[PDB]
Amino acid sequence: MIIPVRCFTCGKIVGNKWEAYLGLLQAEYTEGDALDALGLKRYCCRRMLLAHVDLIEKLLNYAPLEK
Amino acid sequence: KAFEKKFRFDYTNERALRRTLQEDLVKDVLSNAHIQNELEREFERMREDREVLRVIFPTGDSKVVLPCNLLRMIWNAQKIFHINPRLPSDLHPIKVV
Amino acid sequence: SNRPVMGIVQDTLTAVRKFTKRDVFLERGEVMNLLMFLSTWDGKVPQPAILKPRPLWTGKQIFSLIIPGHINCIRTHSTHPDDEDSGPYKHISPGDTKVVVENGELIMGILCKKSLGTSAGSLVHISYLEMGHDITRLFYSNIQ
Amino acid sequence: MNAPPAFESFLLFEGEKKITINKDTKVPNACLFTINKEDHTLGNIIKSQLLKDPQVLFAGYKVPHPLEHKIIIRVQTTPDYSPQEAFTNAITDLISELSLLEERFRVAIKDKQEG
Amino acid sequence: AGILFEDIFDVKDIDPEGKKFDRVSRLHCESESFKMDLILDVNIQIYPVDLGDKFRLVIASTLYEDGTLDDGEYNPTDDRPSRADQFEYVMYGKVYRIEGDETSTEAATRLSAYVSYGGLLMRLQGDANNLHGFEVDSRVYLLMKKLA
Amino acid sequence: PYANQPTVRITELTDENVKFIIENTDLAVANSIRRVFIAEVPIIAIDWVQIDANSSVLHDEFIAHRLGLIPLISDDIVDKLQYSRDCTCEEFCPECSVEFTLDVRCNEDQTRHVTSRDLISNSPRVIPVTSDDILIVKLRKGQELRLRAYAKKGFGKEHAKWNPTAGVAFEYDPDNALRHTVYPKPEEWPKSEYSELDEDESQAPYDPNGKPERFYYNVESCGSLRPETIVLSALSGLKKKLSDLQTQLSHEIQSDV
Ligand SMILES: [Zn+2]
Ligand SMILES: [Zn+2]
Repeated sequence: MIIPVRCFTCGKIVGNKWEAYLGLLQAEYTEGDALDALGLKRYCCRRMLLAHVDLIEKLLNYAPLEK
Repeated sequence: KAFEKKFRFDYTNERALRRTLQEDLVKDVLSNAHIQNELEREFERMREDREVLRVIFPTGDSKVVLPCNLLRMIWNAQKIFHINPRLPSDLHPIKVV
Repeated sequence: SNRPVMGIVQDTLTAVRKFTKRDVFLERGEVMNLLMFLSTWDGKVPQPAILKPRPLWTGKQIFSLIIPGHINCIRTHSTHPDDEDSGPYKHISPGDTKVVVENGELIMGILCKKSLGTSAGSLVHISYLEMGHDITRLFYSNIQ
Repeated sequence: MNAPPAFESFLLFEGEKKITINKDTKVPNACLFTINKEDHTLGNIIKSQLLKDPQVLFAGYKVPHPLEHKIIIRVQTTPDYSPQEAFTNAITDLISELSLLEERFRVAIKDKQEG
Repeated sequence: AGILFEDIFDVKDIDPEGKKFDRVSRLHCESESFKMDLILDVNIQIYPVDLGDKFRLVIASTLYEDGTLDDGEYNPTDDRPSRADQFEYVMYGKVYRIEGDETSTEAATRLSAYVSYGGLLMRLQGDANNLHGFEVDSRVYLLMKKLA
Repeated sequence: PYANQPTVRITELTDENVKFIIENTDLAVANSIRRVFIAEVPIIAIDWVQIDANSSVLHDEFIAHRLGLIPLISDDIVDKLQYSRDCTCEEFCPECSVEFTLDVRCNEDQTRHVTSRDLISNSPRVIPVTSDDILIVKLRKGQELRLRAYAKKGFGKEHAKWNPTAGVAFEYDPDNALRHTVYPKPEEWPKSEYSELDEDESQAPYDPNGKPERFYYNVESCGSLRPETIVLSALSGLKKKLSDLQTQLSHEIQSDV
């Protein structure tokens, strides 16, 4: 759904690195370079951002139950 | 030939008896003819059992299922009582029979 | 089928095979750690197979403590070639195959499904028949 | 629904004693130490500190079951040297070792920062 | 005393068939004097050994060698009996069988010793006159020391 | 029968990482110090969460779980703060807990990122590691989120939210000389960062008399406790556990004798 903070394997904070990763992907960098620029050296951390899918955007399309 | 060599207990050798049996029992085995008669009767009964087995088991299948493992407890008796095969035994064959 | 149905299976069996070889040698602390998981252990640490320069036990030496009472059994490892029984090294086993357990002590050999597994004449079968169900239960648990 | 509370590996509730000593009758001058609600972190620590003692003949730790929180430590020493005294000496030894290590680490960090 | 066998051996072979165990090799040794054929499994990494080295092989029923039994227990605090420590490599094991060439009438002129050192096995062939000290199911110590 | 003297050198020390080597010490003490890094180090993290209104597309305990994993700066006041179990007061008091208040409503059409910045604490010492921003939930126009949370003191044994450290890299004997692990083909194994041998050779020659020493460490903090405070509090906590064991053992010995 949403980017999970605290990478499961080790515990490094990755909940704040999703928007920056998206920006780096959108502008110049490939996924490997974007992850390297974010300081994710252990592949357990890189799998969190790389394999993440963000359904939170899809869930926001629907109108809220209360306006 | 092998059956006779393995199960007869040839007492005539007077050297194998000294090697395997105690010195005291060798004279008892040789002197008394009743010992030899009982031993020959045992061998005759064993030969009859051999014939019965060959009637019962064609094709020579020697693997059979039986209640207690004779060889295993013979080995257990050897180890429990610290039996030394290098030395002559003190067991009288008539006592075995 | 007059065989044991339970047997040392899967992970414990593979580790038994890797632990029963001549190659394994255990230091002092590892020996202590292994010994405390033996429920029927009498509390006497066996003298290591190697004493000098440093005391090293062997996998067979420690496993012999697990074997209950005085169990006598002869098996063959799965690797056992048929040439060994004919020629020399019949009782020396250069590949350390075959199994000889004498007076309840693992003297030589590699244990596998042919020894601790569910088969007729297996080491566990001999343990059940000679000793009894209660002690064989502890034998199973201690091995595991 | 059967999940135990998270605070059962360190918390001692009413009734259990933190440590328990039971003498081992199989061999002379050997005791059994049972530590409740505790795991390998110190089990291995006293196991290894005991082996440093030349007067300890047997030393170790084990966990009877991982789902339960308990350590059984068995210590066997030489005659005329109680295993309880050896266990106490090992704990004090580890305390001194940790204090010295902490002091040295503080010295090293002071050297590394602006130094 | 408590000494069962004493001789100097030379290593003729290491792996006649191959390297079955990385840490354990099989010393195929021929002896001087007594002409004692020896096959021995020796841990290698702890005690290295190559071809053609003179080593003193000693088989003793006890290590104290003052004539007292060792009760078969490991106690590192047993230095005070002045244990025989002249040898670099020391093993403890159990002889499991004695094989010979005797057949019925005539006696055994040559015997072979089968000793298991907790898995490491050894064969010791030769004339039975000096090998008669071995008895099946008896504790045996193996002592080794390299020579120049 | 006495302590060997351990020595420590610090190779790298940053705000997120400390790399130190412990020498002349036992393997078990190194391993226990490593385990205390993860388990026994106290830290402040959110435990008690109460939600007043939750209009987000994420349900209540989902955002509560995300809040609990948010690291909190506890570099100083974690020691003075007491466990809620041992605290005299019922529920929570400032001497046993820290209050966090969250209040976000999305009025503009664009999605609002509810971040760790929006968490408001009563005391200025515990900031959720914001001197980017940890994302709690996203809100579309019309959605609202208001909650009150209390942060307690705990350690890694209780829950992973109380883990003060990221992956703790522990390593001893880089060039395998003790043969604790046997490489079937040593030539294909990459040399460790701390390897001291030349490139051509693969392993150091076996050392029969050697024992594990020179335990290389790499403690990476998660941002809550600065990395050196993690190891300092770890040593202190292990010593405290040993001392409590000593006290209980002494009492037991006097009682039984
Ligand atoms: Zn990670
Ligand atoms: Zn309070």
